[PDB]
Amino acid sequence: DDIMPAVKTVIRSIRILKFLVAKRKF
Amino acid sequence: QLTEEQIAEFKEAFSLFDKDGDGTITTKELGTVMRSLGQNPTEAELQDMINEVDADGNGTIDFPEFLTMMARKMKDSEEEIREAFRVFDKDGNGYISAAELRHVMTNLGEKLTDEEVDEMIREADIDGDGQVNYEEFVQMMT
Ligand SMILES: [Ca+2]
Ligand SMILES: [Ca+2]
Ligand SMILES: [Ca+2]
Ligand SMILES: [Ca+2]
Repeated sequence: DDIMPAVKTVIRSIRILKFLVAKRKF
Repeated sequence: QLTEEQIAEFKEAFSLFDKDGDGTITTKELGTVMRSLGQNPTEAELQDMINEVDADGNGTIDFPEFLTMMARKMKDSEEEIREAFRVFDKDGNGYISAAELRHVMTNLGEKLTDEEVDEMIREADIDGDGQVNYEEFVQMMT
């Protein structure tokens, strides 16, 4: 029941991780 | 300034990754989630992702490290819900099926039964067509 809203923030955490790498690569 | 609700929000997200409950997110658990979410991360960029936030160089993300990077960027959440729907609706048909919802929870390693999945849709499906549309999906998240 508390699974689905967590998926929303899980997605954001991946965008942030990928942004942190791209920030470094540039 | 970090509310008790944001922290629990971040804790629930962490526990989705940490499938084994050892308190750490590994490349395996990170890659497993990203694939369930429709992405295909290269094993090297998985390593580079852990590397950005691993402060003590053990090759894992723990909760405070996870908390640290989520707390830095709390600038505003609707497109977040929208994109999330786009992830679940694989055939782009505008409805999340039980199978479209099964194939994500199965890929996540949620270890849920096909009836457990079908009860998740049942709670969310308001108009009774057997599928979850975006507006039903919104109420489920919010
Ligand atoms: Ca682990
Ligand atoms: Ca660590
Ligand atoms: Ca469908
Ligand atoms: Ca519907």
